[PDB]
Amino acid sequence: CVNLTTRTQLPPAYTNSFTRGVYYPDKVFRSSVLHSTQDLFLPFFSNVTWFHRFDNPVLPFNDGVYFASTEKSNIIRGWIFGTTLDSKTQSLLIVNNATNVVIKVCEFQFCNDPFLGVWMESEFRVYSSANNCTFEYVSQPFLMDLENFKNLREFVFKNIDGYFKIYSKHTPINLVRDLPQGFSALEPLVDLPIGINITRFQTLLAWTAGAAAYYVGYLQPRTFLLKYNENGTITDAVDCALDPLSETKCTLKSFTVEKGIYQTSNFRVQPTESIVRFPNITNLCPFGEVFNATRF
Amino acid sequence: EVQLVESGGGLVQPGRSLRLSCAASGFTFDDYAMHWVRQAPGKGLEWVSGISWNSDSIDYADSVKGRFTISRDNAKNSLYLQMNSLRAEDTALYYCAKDRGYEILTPASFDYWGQGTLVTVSSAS
Amino acid sequence: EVQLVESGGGLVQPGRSLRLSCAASGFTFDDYAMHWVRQAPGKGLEWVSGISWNSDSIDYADSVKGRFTISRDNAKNSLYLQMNSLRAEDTALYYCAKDRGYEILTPASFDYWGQGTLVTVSSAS
Amino acid sequence: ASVYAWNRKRISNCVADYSVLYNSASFSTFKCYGVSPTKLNDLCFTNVYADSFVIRGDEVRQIAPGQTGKIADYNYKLPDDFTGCVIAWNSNNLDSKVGGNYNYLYRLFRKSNLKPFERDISTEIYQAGSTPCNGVEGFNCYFPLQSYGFQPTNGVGYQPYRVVVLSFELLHAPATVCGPKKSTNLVKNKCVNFNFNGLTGTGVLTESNKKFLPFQQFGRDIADTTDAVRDPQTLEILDITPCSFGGV
Amino acid sequence: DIQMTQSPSSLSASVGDRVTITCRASQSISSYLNWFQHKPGKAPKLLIYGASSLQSGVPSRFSGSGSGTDFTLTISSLQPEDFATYYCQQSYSTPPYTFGQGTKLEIK
Amino acid sequence: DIQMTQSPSSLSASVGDRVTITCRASQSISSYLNWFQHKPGKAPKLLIYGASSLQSGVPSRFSGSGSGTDFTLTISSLQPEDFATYYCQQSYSTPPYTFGQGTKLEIK
Ligand SMILES: *[C@@H]1O[C@H](CO)[C@@H](O[C@@H]2O[C@H](CO)[C@@H](O)[C@H](O)[C@H]2NC(C)=O)[C@H](O)[C@H]1NC(C)=O
Ligand SMILES: *[C@@H]1O[C@H](CO)[C@@H](O[C@@H]2O[C@H](CO)[C@@H](O)[C@H](O)[C@H]2NC(C)=O)[C@H](O)[C@H]1NC(C)=O
Ligand SMILES: *[C@@H]1O[C@H](CO)[C@@H](O)[C@H](O)[C@H]1NC(C)=O
Ligand SMILES: *[C@@H]1O[C@H](CO)[C@@H](O)[C@H](O)[C@H]1NC(C)=O
Ligand SMILES: *[C@@H]1O[C@H](CO)[C@@H](O)[C@H](O)[C@H]1NC(C)=O
Ligand SMILES: *[C@@H]1O[C@H](CO)[C@@H](O)[C@H](O)[C@H]1NC(C)=O
Ligand SMILES: *[C@@H]1O[C@H](CO)[C@@H](O)[C@H](O)[C@H]1NC(C)=O
Repeated sequence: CVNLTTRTQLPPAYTNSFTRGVYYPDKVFRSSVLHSTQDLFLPFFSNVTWFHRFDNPVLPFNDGVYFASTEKSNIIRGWIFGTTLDSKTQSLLIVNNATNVVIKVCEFQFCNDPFLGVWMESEFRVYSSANNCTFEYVSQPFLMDLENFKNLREFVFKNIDGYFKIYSKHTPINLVRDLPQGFSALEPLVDLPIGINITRFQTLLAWTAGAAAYYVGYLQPRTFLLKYNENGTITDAVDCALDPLSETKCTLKSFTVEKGIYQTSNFRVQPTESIVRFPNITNLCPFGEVFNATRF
Repeated sequence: EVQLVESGGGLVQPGRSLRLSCAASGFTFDDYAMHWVRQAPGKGLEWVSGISWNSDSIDYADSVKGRFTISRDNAKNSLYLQMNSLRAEDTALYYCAKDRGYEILTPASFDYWGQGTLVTVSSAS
Repeated sequence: EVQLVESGGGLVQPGRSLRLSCAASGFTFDDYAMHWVRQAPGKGLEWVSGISWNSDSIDYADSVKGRFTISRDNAKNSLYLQMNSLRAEDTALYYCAKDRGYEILTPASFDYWGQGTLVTVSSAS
Repeated sequence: ASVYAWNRKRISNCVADYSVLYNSASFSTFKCYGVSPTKLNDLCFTNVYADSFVIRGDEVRQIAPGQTGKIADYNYKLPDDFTGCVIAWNSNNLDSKVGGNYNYLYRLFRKSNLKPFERDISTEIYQAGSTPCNGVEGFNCYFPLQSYGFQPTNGVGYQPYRVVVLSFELLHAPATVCGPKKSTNLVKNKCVNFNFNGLTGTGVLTESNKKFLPFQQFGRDIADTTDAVRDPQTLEILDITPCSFGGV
Repeated sequence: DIQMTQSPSSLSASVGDRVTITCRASQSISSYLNWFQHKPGKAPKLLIYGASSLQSGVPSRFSGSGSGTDFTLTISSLQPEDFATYYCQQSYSTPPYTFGQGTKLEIK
Repeated sequence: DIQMTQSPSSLSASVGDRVTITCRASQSISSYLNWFQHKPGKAPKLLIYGASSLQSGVPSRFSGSGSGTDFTLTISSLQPEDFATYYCQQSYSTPPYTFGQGTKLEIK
């Protein structure tokens, strides 16, 4: 492909996650209930790394990814996931090109700077080879426009037990250089029945550079308490281990706590290291004398 | 690593007798069985005799019944084979095999062998 | 319902060569093994050769070793048999059998056959 | 496929008929864990996994939950909570060659026991000691893969055996692998015995336009009792209310 | 080596009789025998693969049995389209695919 | 009684080939066969006890198989110190320790 070196080197920034990153954990319908669940969630008020100019380096994939972007001309197209991405390990590719949404699992031959060039979209220099293809999926064709910000796109990617689950949400926004404070639920989009081993990924960007900046967060196993409204839409949630007040809310299974004293949990010191103490005897007893005997 | 050395081979006239010995030193001799295996000059191997760990059960090959008498001495770790009334068809090569078990007629095979000793039955010098 | 049609039969002088073909269209040809079976004019059937699903393992009948060379073409769904150095005892009838498995020497037998093609080795018109 | 490279197939969107498998006498071993084989027709399964390989006759017993051995620990491991069926039958007619069928491999040495339901394909040279192999076979360099010497003259225990294992998983997803059951028209406002994708029970069906369920298949209550379902044939939301009862 | 023999050569029967044909091998083959029906005018067809396993698509009238060294094929009904020559083949020993001699069957 | 036969007598191979030798018995012996490697210059040595059990201290290149009446020994690598005469012995029938005839193996 083509190597781009006109990129200023800057340390990654950070942003407050606030109350972003809550999805529907199952396919059952509940309403007017407070349900306690244990699932991989983005912690509230967490530390979210922020990138930018063209910037798309290799990013780790520990247990899940919260990918959030805000643009006005649909500059971002797709993503690449994998472990080595050099025809040695199984890799994934999602591209929402000008034609439709295409997903491939074939083992490609990736260069070090995959990107698309364009207003008409002409350059296609992401990969060179493709062999041992296993899965392929194409969505219905559609025309996608190439030209503060206006909308937010939030995506959640998790890979559990051979299933690749994707969640998404598009919402209007009046902010320019900040992550909004508020709550919004994320409906599930696609469940891919493909068992890839993912530890690394990289995003696509699209010679003139446009205004594009995205945030990345990470999900970890946390217990949450979720409030369903009359219509079954999640409108509020509580991180069960954020602070003692949230722990009290979990214990009472309610979002309102009255004045008083409550018991929440227990305190226990954890061990540091293991200790083994055995006698100093060293002589192998003869199991062979009783096992390798000619006559019983 | 076990050693099995034989002696007593040579040339005798037909109808004469000769004795063989086979000394074992690399293993425990008091609880294993032993056999004698004959190899013709231009044929395959052939079993001859065998003795148990203690001299209770003794068997002989069909062609050598009533002529050969195998013995055993647990004290000096050696066995013997007295060959009597030799004919012209016993000019073969004799080995001193070791049985894997303790009996004579068992599915267990011959585990360790030894270099053969050459005998000859003819009228010459 | 599978089809196996052969050609190339006729009459040749002794010592001359001729080639056979057998086209298969009623099944998947890329993963099955095939054989060639000879039927004498006044005797029983006799195996001749066989090839694997891919040309790795090839075996020949004892009486035809060093003379016959069987081939295979997975692209056009057809196999061939080049018969070289013919003698007077190869005036028989040749079939194009199909093996049940994928290898050559297996307990699996010949599943589907085809009509034979007649060959003749003699000096005539 | 070989043991170390056992093949796996996805099974979904099925009118699945298990009667032909059970009634057939061609399978020497047919053991199901967690499900009775005779009831397999009625159940509906979310997704079906099929794993196929060929093993030695002595090692068919090792394909079972909580079993230890060379092949269970190093080639194919079954979880202790496995649910599904295991099928095995003799394959001397196809996988035996007089010169030796060496197309099948199995793993001998690996660093540690593998987790259940995972595949290892690497052919790196095993390091049994301290001297590095550096990619060269020799002393202290043993190839982990060994070939079965299948021949028609092998004993009954050394005969090749073809093993196909089917695993069923059930969870909060719309079932897509069902059995051969004819669907009947539904009746509303009457105490009936419904059966929606195997979720049997009883109650009174009622048109519930109040619920929305944009993408949810089923609804439920405080206890493990369903409150609303969607009709698989025509997609609308139906409410379930239990029949009246009381003391006398 | 291995030798394959056919005890019967020519048999006579009617439309409503029962006929049995035996095939004998020199050495044990462990139930690895095959029976073929060779019509004189067309390509021969297989009836029984293995010792006593009947191939799909052929009538159940043909029935085979036997294991070890001696085998036998039995026919129950003798429909009048059952005239042919039958061969028994072994697929177990080093000489590959040895065919026995023919066994002519005529009905009178 | 019992009879013991050797199908091959003299074989030829190279340093990098594969060789199989078969031993056949007159009657069933139930996996009770033994294979010996007899060097022409020293005392013969046992390689395989039982049907397919390999003795300790010998290379794993030698591999045996078979049960019932026919048996076979397979060698995978053919190192150039593997020239000898091989015998198969039965230890199951009334005639004690019957040895088969020799099987010369030369490499060329
Ligand atoms: C773009 O940069 C990459 C490195 O980031 C180049 O890859 C190198 O290719 C040379 C051969 O041309 C190899 O010897 C190096 O080992 C490669 N580097 C790495 C890190 O793998 C690539 O060639 C460059 N492409 C262009 C068009 O300049
Ligand atoms: C006594 O029995 C034990 C039980 O296994 C034998 O231990 C191993 O046996 C294998 C078989 O050949 C050898 O390869 C190992 O080297 C043995 N282990 C050890 C630590 O030596 C043991 O060999 C038997 N005793 C004898 C003399 O054979
Ligand atoms: C994120 O981490 C950096 C360094 O660990 C720290 O300086 C910064 O305050 C953190 N931000 C938040 C919002 O916690
Ligand atoms: C595809 O899979 C085969 C399986 O043996 C492997 O040999 C080959 O290298 C693979 N190709 C690529 C490009 O990974
Ligand atoms: C995934 O890859 C990493 C490194 O490439 C490896 O350590 C891990 O075992 C792999 N896991 C699976 C399930 O393949
Ligand atoms: C629920 O939906 C109704 C319309 O169906 C709407 O009037 C109401 O405001 C909604 N309430 C909530 C909490 O979403
Ligand atoms: C699929 O479901 C619809 C529901 O309206 C029905 O009309 C149609 O007949 C179904 N398809 C088949 C093949 O029966």
